[PDB]
Amino acid sequence: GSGNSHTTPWTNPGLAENFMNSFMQGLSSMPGFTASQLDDMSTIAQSMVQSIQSLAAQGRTSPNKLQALNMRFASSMAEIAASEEGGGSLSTKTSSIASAMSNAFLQTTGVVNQPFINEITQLVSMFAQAGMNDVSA
Repeated sequence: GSGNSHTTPWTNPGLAENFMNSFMQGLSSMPGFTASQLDDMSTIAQSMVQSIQSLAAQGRTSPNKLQALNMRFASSMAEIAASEEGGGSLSTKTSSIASAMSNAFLQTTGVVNQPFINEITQLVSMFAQAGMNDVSA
């Protein structure tokens, strides 16, 4: 009586677009960041969507593509979070992202994807540290 929903949020362009939409709506009220962080992140979030819009239109939304989206999505947010704005602490930042991610997926499809959030959060937190100092050249 519901959707299985156990898959990548990037599998459907409709889903991805709405995901980022709901994401920012919850993220904007999250502690740790600031409007400056949100602004940049929102724009980059669009680039994420644009890639999926293209994949679904070119008919190339294959698993191995989405695998790459996993890493880049996490690191894109990390680069921003690592800039230390607003609340500073990356701990608060990363925890906020995951809350918005799970909540946004909750509104888009109705189910929460657990594994995908676990991966992203650790990658964010990992890539962020390497973005605070210029070792990610």
